[PDB]
Amino acid sequence: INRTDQSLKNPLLGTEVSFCLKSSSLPHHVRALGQIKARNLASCDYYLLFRQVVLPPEVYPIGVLIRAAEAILTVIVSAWKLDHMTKTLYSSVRYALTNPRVRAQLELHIAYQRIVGQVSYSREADIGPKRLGNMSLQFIQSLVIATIDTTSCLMTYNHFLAAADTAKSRCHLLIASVVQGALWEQGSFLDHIINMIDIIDSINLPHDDYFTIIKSIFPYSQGLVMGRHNVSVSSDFASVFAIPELCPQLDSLLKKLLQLDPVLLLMVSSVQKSWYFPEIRMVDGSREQLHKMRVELETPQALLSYGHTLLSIFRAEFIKGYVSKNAKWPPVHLLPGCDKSIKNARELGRWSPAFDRRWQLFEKVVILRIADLDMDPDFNDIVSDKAIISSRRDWVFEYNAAAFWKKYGERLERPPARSGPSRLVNALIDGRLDNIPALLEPFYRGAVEFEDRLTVLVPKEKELKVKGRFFSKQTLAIRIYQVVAEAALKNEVMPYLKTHSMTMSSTALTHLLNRLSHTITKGDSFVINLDYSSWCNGFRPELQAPICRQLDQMFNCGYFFRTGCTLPCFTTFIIQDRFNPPYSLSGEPVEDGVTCAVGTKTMGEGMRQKLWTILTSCWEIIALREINVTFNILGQGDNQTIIIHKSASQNNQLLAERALGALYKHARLAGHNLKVEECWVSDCLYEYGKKLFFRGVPVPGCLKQLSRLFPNLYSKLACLTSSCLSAAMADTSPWVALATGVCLYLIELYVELPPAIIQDESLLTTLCLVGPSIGGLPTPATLPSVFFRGMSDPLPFQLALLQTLIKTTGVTCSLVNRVVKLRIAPYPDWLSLVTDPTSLNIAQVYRPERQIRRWIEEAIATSSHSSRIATFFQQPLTEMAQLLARDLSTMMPLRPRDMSALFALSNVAYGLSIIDLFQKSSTVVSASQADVALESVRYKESIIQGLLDTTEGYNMQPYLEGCTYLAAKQLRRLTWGRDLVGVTMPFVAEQFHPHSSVGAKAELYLDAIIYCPQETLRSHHLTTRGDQPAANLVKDTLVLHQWYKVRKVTDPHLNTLMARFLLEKGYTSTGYVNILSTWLRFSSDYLHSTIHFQHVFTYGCLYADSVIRSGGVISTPYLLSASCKTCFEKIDSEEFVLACEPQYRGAEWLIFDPCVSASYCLGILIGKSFLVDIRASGHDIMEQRTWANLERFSVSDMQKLPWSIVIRSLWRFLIGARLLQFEKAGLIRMLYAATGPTFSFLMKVFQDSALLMDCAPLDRLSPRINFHSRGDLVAKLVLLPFINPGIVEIEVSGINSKYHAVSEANMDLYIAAAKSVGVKPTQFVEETNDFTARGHHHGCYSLSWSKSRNQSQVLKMVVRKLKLCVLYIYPTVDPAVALDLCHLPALTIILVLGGDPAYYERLLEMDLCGAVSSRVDIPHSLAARTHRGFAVGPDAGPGVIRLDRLESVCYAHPCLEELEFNAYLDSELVDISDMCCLPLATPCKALFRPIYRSLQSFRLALMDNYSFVMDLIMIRGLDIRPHLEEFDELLVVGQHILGQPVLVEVVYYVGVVRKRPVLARHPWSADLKRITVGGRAPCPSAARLRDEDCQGSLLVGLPAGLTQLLIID
Amino acid sequence: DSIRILGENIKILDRSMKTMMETMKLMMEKVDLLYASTAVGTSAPMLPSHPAPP
Amino acid sequence: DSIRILGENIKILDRSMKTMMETMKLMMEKVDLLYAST
Amino acid sequence: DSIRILGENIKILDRSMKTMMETMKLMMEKVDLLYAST
Amino acid sequence: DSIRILGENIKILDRSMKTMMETMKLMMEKVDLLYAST
Ligand SMILES: [Zn+2]
Ligand SMILES: [Zn+2]
Repeated sequence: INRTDQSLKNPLLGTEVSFCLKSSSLPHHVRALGQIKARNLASCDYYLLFRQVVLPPEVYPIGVLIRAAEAILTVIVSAWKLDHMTKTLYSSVRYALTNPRVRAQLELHIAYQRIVGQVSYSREADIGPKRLGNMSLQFIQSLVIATIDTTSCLMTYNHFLAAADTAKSRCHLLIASVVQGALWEQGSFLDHIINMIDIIDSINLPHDDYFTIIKSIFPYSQGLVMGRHNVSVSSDFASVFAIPELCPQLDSLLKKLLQLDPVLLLMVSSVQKSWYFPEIRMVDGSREQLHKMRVELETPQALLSYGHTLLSIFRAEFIKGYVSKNAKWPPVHLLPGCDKSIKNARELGRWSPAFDRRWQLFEKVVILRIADLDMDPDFNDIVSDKAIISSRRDWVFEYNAAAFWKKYGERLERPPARSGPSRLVNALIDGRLDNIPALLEPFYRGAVEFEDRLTVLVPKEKELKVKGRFFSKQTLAIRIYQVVAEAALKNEVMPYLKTHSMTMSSTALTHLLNRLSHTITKGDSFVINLDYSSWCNGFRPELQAPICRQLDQMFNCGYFFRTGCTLPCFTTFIIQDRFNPPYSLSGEPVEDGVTCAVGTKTMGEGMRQKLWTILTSCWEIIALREINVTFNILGQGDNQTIIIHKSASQNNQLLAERALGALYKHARLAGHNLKVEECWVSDCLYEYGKKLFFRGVPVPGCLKQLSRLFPNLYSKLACLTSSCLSAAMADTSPWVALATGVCLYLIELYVELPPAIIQDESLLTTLCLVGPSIGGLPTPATLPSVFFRGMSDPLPFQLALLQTLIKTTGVTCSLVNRVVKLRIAPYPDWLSLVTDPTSLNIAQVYRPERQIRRWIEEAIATSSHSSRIATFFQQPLTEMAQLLARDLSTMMPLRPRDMSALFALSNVAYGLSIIDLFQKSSTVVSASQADVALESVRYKESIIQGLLDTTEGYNMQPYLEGCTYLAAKQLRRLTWGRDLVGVTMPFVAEQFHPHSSVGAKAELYLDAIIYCPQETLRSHHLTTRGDQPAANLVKDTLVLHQWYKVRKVTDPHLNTLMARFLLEKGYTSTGYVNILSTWLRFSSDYLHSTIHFQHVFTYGCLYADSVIRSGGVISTPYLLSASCKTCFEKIDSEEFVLACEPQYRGAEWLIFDPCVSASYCLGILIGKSFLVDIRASGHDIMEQRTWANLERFSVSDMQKLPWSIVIRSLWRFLIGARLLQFEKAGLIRMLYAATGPTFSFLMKVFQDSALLMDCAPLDRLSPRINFHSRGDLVAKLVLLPFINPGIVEIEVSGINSKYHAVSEANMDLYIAAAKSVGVKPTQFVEETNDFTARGHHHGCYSLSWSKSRNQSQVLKMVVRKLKLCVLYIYPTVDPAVALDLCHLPALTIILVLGGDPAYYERLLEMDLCGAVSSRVDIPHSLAARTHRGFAVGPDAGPGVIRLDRLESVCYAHPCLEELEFNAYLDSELVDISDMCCLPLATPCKALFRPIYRSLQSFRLALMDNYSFVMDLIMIRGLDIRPHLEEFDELLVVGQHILGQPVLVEVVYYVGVVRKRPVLARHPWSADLKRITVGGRAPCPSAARLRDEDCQGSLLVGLPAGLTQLLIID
Repeated sequence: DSIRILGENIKILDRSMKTMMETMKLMMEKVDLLYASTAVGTSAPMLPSHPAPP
Repeated sequence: DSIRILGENIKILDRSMKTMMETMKLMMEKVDLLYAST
Repeated sequence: DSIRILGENIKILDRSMKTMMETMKLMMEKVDLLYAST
Repeated sequence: DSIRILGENIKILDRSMKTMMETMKLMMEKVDLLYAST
């Protein structure tokens, strides 16, 4: 079969066409020469032809496609409930598919694909002329002839494939650009794209210059962006390229794009493959490659010396990492002359910081063995399709015999068949890898046999380098050596490199990247972007030999690494350029410097990819250290980003200059000459993971990504969906990705299926909306993962989509049945379910090939002649896997999630992974399948016939109405027959119905979720951040068994099964939305219901995003109410009774009450959390990550524990810790404040006033301390240990040593055991001072301290006089006054909150009883915008209560001495003269009982504060002024009680004299710090305590200093 | 005690051995690179540099 | 068992020194043929 | 007793090693500056 | 028997060291005359 490719996958070689043009005598040449024209071009200029292809306008009818896309997008959006954006989405699609240029490009793509399909995988050698508009393509064998006009461009099939790929890429680019622009603030940038296309296509410069321009487009765009927007560090990256000097129009267009939007410029400039690829100039490219593999930029002596230095730093880093990970030095041997510092450090097993700057000291340290080389690689690395050459004798099979004969005049002595395999998998199958230790033995010696010393260089395809980049294919032995070395380095060595180790731990990477994003904007950490070009053809043996020797010693593999470090000097290299073979002297290549080269200094690309990384990190660290900067070297490839933090004494410009100088110097020493062309510094643009980041926010990859066995429709659609899914996983917006995917999917369907199906709009729509979950082709629509990140059940989404389609569109249910054709399998296939928990039991007709797993296994089991394979397949793995699945099928409460979990940690799972990895190799499938040409035709004919039958499948009427959760449950019941349960999860759109709070009723508010926008959002905010936040299976099974025992499952079946596994192993005993989210403050106040919650949160944020992008704006908070009640299943986990005894057997041939413990754990966990919080500075507190994930807890669970126990545990930990002044001061200042995972989350846990009064420590402490808000009482309670030893040392009595031993590694374990301890306490309702017409004046009044005392009492008295039952309070009213009004019994309070619970939340926080929560109607308060009846807060209006302050107090109320206000109601005064105080009872804490009528209580509080202040004075460096003010408040109260005058201002002198505290008003020591307290006023609450007989009792027994302070001289 | 008086002796014997290890290994680095540098463009065989695995 | 373990350690020291022997003896032809080229 | 006579033999043994040790060092330098002066 | 075998071990060590010495004196002159060669 000829022309066996459907997409470009090979370099555009041109030697073949040259050979056929002039040389060659084969029959095809006669026909080829006949069809060329006078002006026959050259293959190297093929792009100059295909640009001239023009199709007649409107050739392919696609209006059906436009309408179908409109309908599909409408249905999807309507199902998601974001209806208002349907207009935007479908208008964008229509505009994209109606633009003349876009339609022309699409038709060109369709024509190209049809032509490719009609000729690819064909058997005919020649295919008659094919019309491509004005072109006259003709195919000969593997050559193509293009005859646009009287001009010919005889080219290879790869050239035509490149042209078709370019057309397809441009189609994708145009459609994606239009859709993307339709969803912006700065929309409609298509014109610029078309202008760019025209400008580039108008280029007539020579081949090399044109491709230089195309390659430079992207770096030049980056330079343009950096130059304009760099603020701190200068830049000249733009000036290095020649685009303006070559194509001024392109430069002007790019500058215009920059002026429009930098992000747009970066996105458009990203595309690098929608412009034709170059024909590699092999004659020059290979010559330069060989020369670059042998050039010497540095004398070997200097390279060896610098290699010794790199060895020194490598030793230093390895020792540092090992010590940090094991607290002990590795086995090392100190050479004579070792510095005493190193000896001492080794003796103590430490790592002195001085080493980091003195790596040279490690030249005398030698690391001994630390491990052993793992000469037994796992199958994952071995089983790979990476091409390989069996041995030297196969080198003659990489060239054309005819070309060799014509180029030398002698035949090529090729044997009939290759002497071995051609790919690694075939080698493994043939048994050549069953004795790897023997195979690598020559490497151990260092004398790799002659047969394995040949490497064939292969040009790399789809790269815009005229001279091409070559990747090396090695011999089997060398490939195994590479694999072993890479595994060893990445497993045993690389992790221990401290500085480099923080480059693969994703946690460290994520933290560092977040820090960089947050810090770069303002500018304190610029980034240097290293991009080595000659890296691969770089390293010489001299530079790496020292580290090679060190590694050899470490792994006790004598001269193993050094073998590879000096190998290429004895290797024969040949360029895989068929039709240009090297001369064969004696069956071996002959060096010529163009085609062959015997021996080179380097081993070429793709070898020692890790060792080079280690060396690069090493010299970069060396370079940066000596200039005394702070680096975070990041990157693994030839491109690396260096992060440099701001220094306190040098501006970023000088720092960057010095860093660049040092890096140049220290890379030159390594023979890696570094140039300005590949080095730029900026604080705006930084690239990692092939993702641009502009000003922190990632640059969307929509334009680029969306522009990216035997062929079949299913494979193409699957690749499309996977590519779009990856793009969506990137920062690409979900909507652009979805729309572009739908358009591309429709185009792909148009290309294959016949008109009879395409021209049926309804059929096409239904076909596109039928996903794989229900047994259809993979489609972009049915992909819940597009928006979310975690696992999600796709079935409910599919059913919801079909339901919406039926409801809205004219499609009928019968059509849905016709398209779906449900076919329940005759017998359950448990293996498939266990592999895919969410899949149904249906026949996947469109699957390209099923049950091939057995076929692959059978082919491998036989025709093997190997040993490893035989022992790995001694009986069918598939049968045993089916047996295990059937065994797992006995779970009485089916939980396929658990089955997949249980099946995963089994040997048979590894076996299946190996088998389907074998299936991954391309032609090994053909080996089993033994041709494909018929299969492709057969498959197409099958599906085409499939989409014709009018016969229905299983009737789906019943499974389309009603809630989709019940529908999915019923469907699984039907398709498995025994009521699968535990995996169906709702569809958020159905589950919640977004609503706007502007119009909403109380019935809508019962269950919902609040979304409060801090300020009016708009298109700006979407892209700007805001303010709101092996044997390892043994360990896996152990942790799972712990997780189970603690769930309390103790079943003999599971115990035996897990023990069987263990003895088998030998044991025996989001991202796209977070940016917007930062501008949303979120809450949950419904208390109904893990991972699925995150889906709901993301859906709410998506609603916000949609309502913004539709041109709307959000100002008022919005909701997500609950809609489908039946979708809220009440989960109650049950036991996994396995019923029938397990039968899988085993493989073995592969490979006290928890409340006290929990309370103590919570106390210590909190204590350490505070201990780490105090250390963190202001710049390191924005992170909410507590010590160890203290946040993932509910509220009820915490309330189960007796809070008294936790408080005692925390106090005991604090006193036991006994930190010195610095930490104590840090605690005091921050705890009086609130920041981070600290008192903040405490206050989060302590809204419920039930705990406070029920907290045994507090009730005793309540009469002992004074507070001003609930945020101060908790702080006093938690700070008791360091302020009031009088009581804390009383509760310290309780202690238990075994409780201390309770480890935190099982912290969640005690919580689970305490999940259902009992019922949380009650709130009670404490009263406030009430009034009545006939009462007794007891003189007690709420809010005595507050100035609004009189106002609050007047309102209370007015309310009782009016006998009001319902009252409205606006947010304007004083929060304290409302609280007092709330406490009134027999009264209903309706706050006019307008949907914002902030004011109500404030009222709850202040209150210390259940009055507010009990007497404030929430459903009505959130639903009220204006008062209905009597209200307070407005200055006027019907029923409005108004208080007019009296200029002069003309009345003395019996209860109120002075009446300072007059009460009015609708302009009518309210008489309250007769009102009197109501009999008081147990009052709320709002009355400030702590300072009670009993002066002794005030004496206790005053003395306690005095002692606390005295202790504070001993704390050096503590700002004591804030505390003194509260103490002065009590002093004012005491002075008022004593009758002393209340001075407005008092000066206090504070200091430590003779190691004793001093607090005196008169300065008797020069060291006392003067502190002045002003604004002192007599507290009216102190009037009640001002009893004449009480004055003497106050001063009895008080400290002399306290007495002096109280008494005013 | 008579068993540890020579125990240190053995160590210093061992340490001398370990110092001997590094001493030649530097030789073996140099000698190998000389030979390798003269191998490019020639059929010079791949003489081993380590006896054999145990 | 100190005597036995130190006997084993000196034995492996002997083996390492025989490896020293073989490596140095192995360099012999490497250096020698280097002369033969000149 | 018989352990006394196996001590001094080690003493001379090390002095042979020490006397050997500078043998490498005194030729360490001379084989070193071979490589630079090349 | 431990002491006897230990003595034989010391003897074989001493003779192997004699082999080291004689192969070195078979080395030092040949390496040195390479200096006269340059
Ligand atoms: Zn529902
Ligand atoms: Zn309350």
